[PDB]
Amino acid sequence: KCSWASYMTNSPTLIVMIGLPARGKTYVSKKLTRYLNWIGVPTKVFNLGVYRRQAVKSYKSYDFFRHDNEEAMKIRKQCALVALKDVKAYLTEESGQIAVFDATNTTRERRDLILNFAEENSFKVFFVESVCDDPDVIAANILEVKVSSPDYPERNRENVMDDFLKRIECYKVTYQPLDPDSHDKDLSFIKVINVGQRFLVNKVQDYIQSKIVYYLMNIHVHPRTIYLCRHGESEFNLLGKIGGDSGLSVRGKQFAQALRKFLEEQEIADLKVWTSQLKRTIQTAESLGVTYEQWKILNEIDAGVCEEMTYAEIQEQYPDEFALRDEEKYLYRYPGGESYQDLVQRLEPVIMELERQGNVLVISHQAVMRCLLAYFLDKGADELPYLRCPLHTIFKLTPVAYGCKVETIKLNVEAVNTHRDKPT
Ligand SMILES: Nc1ncnc2c1ncn2[C@@H]1O[C@H](COP(=O)(O)OP(=O)(O)O)[C@@H](O)[C@H]1O
Ligand SMILES: O=P(O)(O)OC[C@H]1O[C@](O)(CO)[C@@H](O)[C@@H]1O
Repeated sequence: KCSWASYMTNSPTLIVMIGLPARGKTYVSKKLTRYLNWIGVPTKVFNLGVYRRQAVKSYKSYDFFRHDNEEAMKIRKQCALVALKDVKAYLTEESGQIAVFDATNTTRERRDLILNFAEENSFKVFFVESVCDDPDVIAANILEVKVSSPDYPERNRENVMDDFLKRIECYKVTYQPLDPDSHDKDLSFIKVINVGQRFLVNKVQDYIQSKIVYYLMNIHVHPRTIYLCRHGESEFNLLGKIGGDSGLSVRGKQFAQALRKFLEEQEIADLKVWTSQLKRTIQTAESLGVTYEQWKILNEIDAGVCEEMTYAEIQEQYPDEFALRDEEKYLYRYPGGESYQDLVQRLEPVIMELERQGNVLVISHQAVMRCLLAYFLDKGADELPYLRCPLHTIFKLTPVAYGCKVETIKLNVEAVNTHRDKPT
C-alpha cells in the first residue's frame, strides 16, 4: 500500500535543521515536509519557535537569546526536550517516518543532544545547515517573514529589524558550523550555501537522503507564477467517457482561444508552456501562438481496461472493482492501468522541473492536475483524488511566505462537469 519512496525508507529519520536566524530554516522545513508527504513518506515538522512562543507567550527582545541568560537558556532547552519527546511519539506511536526538527541547533552540544536522542531510539540523523552571510539577503528575509511574525507586535520594521539583527548577533557568539574536515567528518549532512548557489554534502546514507539532497539542490526562491489548467473540453468529456485520445469540442476550442487572450492580457514574462502528448492538450496549446513542450509523462491517468468507458458502463461491467475504487480512490489501480499513487510517482519529474523553472503554464488533465495541485497546496491522499479541477478554469499559484497562494480564474466559456463525488 505504501508508495515507492516509502518502501525505500527503513529506520525512521530525523532531519535536523541548523543555522542562524533568518536563514530559511522554517521555509525549507515546511517545503521539504510537503514534498516528502506528497511522494508518500509520512513526515512532520517540529518548529521549536512554536514550542518556545507557547512556553513564553511574550514579546521578548534579543535579551532572551543571549547565551549567558541562564533562565532563558533553561527554558529554551526544556522546549527542545519536549519537542524531542513529541518527535519520539510521532516516529514510534503514530507511524511517522520522518521528523523535521526545525531549530537553530547551532552548537555542537545541542547537536550531540539530538544525536544521543536518535541513538537511544535507533533513528537515523541527517542535518540540513543553511549558511548565508550576504546582508542584503538577510535583510530581505527579515522584512519578508520576521517583521510581521508572532515574535513581534505592531511596530515599524525599522525597530523590529534592529532587534532581530541583535538576536542574530547573540547566536553568532556560540555558532559552530558543521566542519566536515574534523568534528563532523562522520555525520550525514548538506550545507545549503548562499541560498542554493553552493552545497557541501557529506556521507549520504540511503535512498531517502539521496532524494532529499536532490530536491534541496533544485529548488530556488525566485518569485514566479505557476498556472495549471486542463485541456479545453473534449469530445469524450461531453459523452462522459474516461481516458482516450479525443479532440477538443468546438467549445473546448473556444476555451483555447479565451486562454490565448488571457495570456495576451497578462503578458507573463518568459512563460513556458507544457502539455501532454494527448491531442486535447496539444490542440489547446496550438491556439495560443506560443512555443510549447509536450511531455509524455503529463498524459492522463491510465484507466487500463476501463479506457474510453463511462462510469455507468464501468459499474455495470465491473461492479466490485467500481465499488473498490470508491472505497480506496488513491490506492486503487485500474487493471492494466494506474492508481493515483502511481500517477504521483510518474509526475515527480514534472514537480522537480517546476521547482527548477520560473513562470510555467501546465495544460494537462483532471487526475494529473489533482496530483499537481495537491503538491503545491499540501493536500493529503484522502483529498487528492477529489480535488475540484473544472474545465475552463485556470489555477494561478503564487509562492507566498512559507506556502503557496491559489487563485481560480474561470474563463467565460461553459463546459460539462466531469467531477464525480464519492457516493453518499
Ligand atoms: N537557503 C536559504 N538561505 C537563505 N534564505 C532562504 C533560504 N531558503 C529560503 N530562504 C529565505 O528565508 C526566508 C524565511 O526565513 P525563515 O525560514 O523563517 O528563517 P529561519 O527559520 O532560519 O529563521 C524567506 O524570505 C526565504 O526566501
Ligand atoms: O479519477 P477520476 O475522478 O475518475 O478522474 C479521472 C478521469 O477524469 C478524466 O480526465 C475526465 O473524465 C478522465 O480522462 C479520467 O479517467
